[PDB]
Amino acid sequence: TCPFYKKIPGTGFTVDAFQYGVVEGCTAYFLTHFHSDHYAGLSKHFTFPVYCSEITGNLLKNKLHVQEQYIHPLPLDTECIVNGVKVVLLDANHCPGAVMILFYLPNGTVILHTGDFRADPSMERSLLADQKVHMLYLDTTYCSPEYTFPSQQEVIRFAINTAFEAVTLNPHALVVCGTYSIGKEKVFLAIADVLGSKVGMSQEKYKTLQCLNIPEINSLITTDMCSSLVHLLPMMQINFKGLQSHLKKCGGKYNQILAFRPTGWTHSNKFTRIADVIPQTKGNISIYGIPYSEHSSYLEMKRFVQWLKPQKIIPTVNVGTWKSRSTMEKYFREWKLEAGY
Ligand code: NI
Repeated sequence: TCPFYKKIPGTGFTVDAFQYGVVEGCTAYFLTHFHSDHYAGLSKHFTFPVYCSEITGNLLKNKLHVQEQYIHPLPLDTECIVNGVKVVLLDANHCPGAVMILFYLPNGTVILHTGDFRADPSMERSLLADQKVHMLYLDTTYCSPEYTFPSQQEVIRFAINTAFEAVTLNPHALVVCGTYSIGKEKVFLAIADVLGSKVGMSQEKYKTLQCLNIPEINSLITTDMCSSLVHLLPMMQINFKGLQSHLKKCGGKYNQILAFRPTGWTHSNKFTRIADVIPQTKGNISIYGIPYSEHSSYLEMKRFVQWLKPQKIIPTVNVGTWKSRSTMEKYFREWKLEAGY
């Protein structure tokens, strides 16, 4: 049964609620983004209207085979009427196709559902500038002050400079990057651009990327592994055993691997600056963990909420323990007392 924080009151709508069977009273199912914990339950046998971005709808049709007659893509930044209710989709600064949803309820209440997001000051100049929000359904993934990490731009600078130095020192080094979902494509795209290479990958991953409306993508990626010196592999293979095994398959073209694991936050962020990050090494294999986040830091989250000044917050992440719920409620009250709303 569908939990309360996935239902939008005063509407027939749910958000990211496909794993509960037929939800009583639901006339339209919204999907914020194509990540498995959020789409859990969708397939070619789904027969209710799904509302989403264009990129999410391309993934639903090609990867999950949802029939076309049930996919309702909406443009961004544009007032739309759905089942008698005004809605707007906004860019979430998460993975490709990820949105936040503004709902203008028939009684005058305004709700913002962030989906998953990485808050940014640019959101202060979206269509949010113009009006009051009563209720905020908030991605609270990193809602505690210990969660610090650098800007995506600083992380990419470190990656590009590391890869270029290594391959210039040894033209026979291969670069490998891990992945297990959409998101974080700038990591492997930026490294391949500095090296003058396309990115090589499986047919299954190439198919996924072809759904994402990335400009000039045909110029940037390939299934011909032999033509490429930046390879994508499943995240599970980014370990000394899996990398050794991969290097064997490359027919003596290469004699070294440099590999990247984009994670979110890790407790080494408590101590080490991005500039000082070092790899784990075994023989001719080095592995870097890089803190590339597609979720708000604590400070970015706090800035957004103190600007928006919502009357009520409903967290959508870390909701399963009393300790997590009490910690988040304490920070929401701090924020409200500090800013005066
Ligand atoms: Ni996500």
